[PDB]
Amino acid sequence: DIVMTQSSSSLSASLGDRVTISCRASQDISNYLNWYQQKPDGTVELLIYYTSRLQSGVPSRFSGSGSGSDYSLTISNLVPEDIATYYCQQYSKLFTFGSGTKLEIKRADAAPTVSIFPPSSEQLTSGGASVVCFLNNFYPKDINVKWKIDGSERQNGVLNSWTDQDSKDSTYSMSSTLTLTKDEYERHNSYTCEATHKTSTSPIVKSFNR
Amino acid sequence: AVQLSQSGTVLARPGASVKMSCKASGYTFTSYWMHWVKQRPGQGLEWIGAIYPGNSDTSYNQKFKGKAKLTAVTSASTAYMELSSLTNEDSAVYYCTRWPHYYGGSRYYFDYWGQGTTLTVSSAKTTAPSVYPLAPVCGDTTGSSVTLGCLVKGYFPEPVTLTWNSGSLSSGVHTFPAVLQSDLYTLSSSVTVTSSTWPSQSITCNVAHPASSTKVDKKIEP
Repeated sequence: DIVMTQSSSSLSASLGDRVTISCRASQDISNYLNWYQQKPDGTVELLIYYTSRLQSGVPSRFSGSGSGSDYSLTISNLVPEDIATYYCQQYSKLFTFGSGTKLEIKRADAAPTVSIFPPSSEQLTSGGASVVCFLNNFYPKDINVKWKIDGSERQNGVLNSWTDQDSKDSTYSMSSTLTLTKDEYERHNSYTCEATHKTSTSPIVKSFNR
Repeated sequence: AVQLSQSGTVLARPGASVKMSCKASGYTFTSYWMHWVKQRPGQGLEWIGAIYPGNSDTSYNQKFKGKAKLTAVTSASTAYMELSSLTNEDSAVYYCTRWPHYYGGSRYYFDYWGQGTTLTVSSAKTTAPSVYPLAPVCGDTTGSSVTLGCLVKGYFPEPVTLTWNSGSLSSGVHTFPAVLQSDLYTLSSSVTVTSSTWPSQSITCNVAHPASSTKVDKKIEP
């Protein structure tokens, strides 16, 4: 079946910029291509239809273009509310949605503020030991965290979670948790989480000992 | 005007089967096609299929034949989709949208969508979360501020409401998306205040898990 592909996986722009999102079909779809917007809340909206027709009630900031197999969405000037994920849709032969492309706002570079936390006494009594490490308010979104126990790197038992770009300061934040058994945690003394980010060649080191 | 209301969050065990609805209103239910689209966590939109309430015609995305079954009830202006042989790959958000019947022109699209019905396929049973305070250690300070934390572990299903100091401390807060850990959800949250305010002024974590009517308050102690 016809496959839609939006090379644009994640796009970063500035307010007032003119942004263009691409979409490509496996074959000529004869302009039967619509564009949708999905806000962070999950709401889905119709922007353009029949390649270039602007839907009623949609800001004239949006427009579509293209023909054959290549199509694209353009925004005259970017505003805060346009920060969302955009999908294209072909309807020449059944229905197919593009892979999707998300927009994010540019801001000044920021090194992550790192903090590390030892297992609570409450969890320890339960036979469990979780070590937490926060990497807050950084930029860009690309970041790498590494855990070390008594100087030895450890991959297993590490779970991470990432927040979406902040709607106020446009930064990103990450949380990394190292879960071990109470016994394992009590075998070693020092626990370290290191953060690797664009803002510096040397990693940000946070550690503690028992 | 044109309204599309979908059923609420559904929880199901693997192998089982479920049936969710989409209630349309504000237009001739039998004049449009009712389509269903799927979207997994952090994934894109995937077309499932559609049905014409008028005569009952249906078109499916080959991939879903044998997994999804579309139906409708003109008398109740409601669309139904049934998913069978549920698996983990079936956990996602499902949307319903409409598409016009051909009558010339070029106005063919998915102009209206439902809010989406979340489906979670799991074998886990209702489980109240454990709440652990995260007290800071030398180095957890930056600028003139200190960072505190709260760890919510081993609960099911989502969601949990986490606030700081009953809701009065909302700025400088970072509550992260829950992740799986042995079929049970684990979640984290940090709060950053002026180093002078702590611990002279207590900081407390508040967790609420509706599913188990659980409420836990964990005061962070040095």
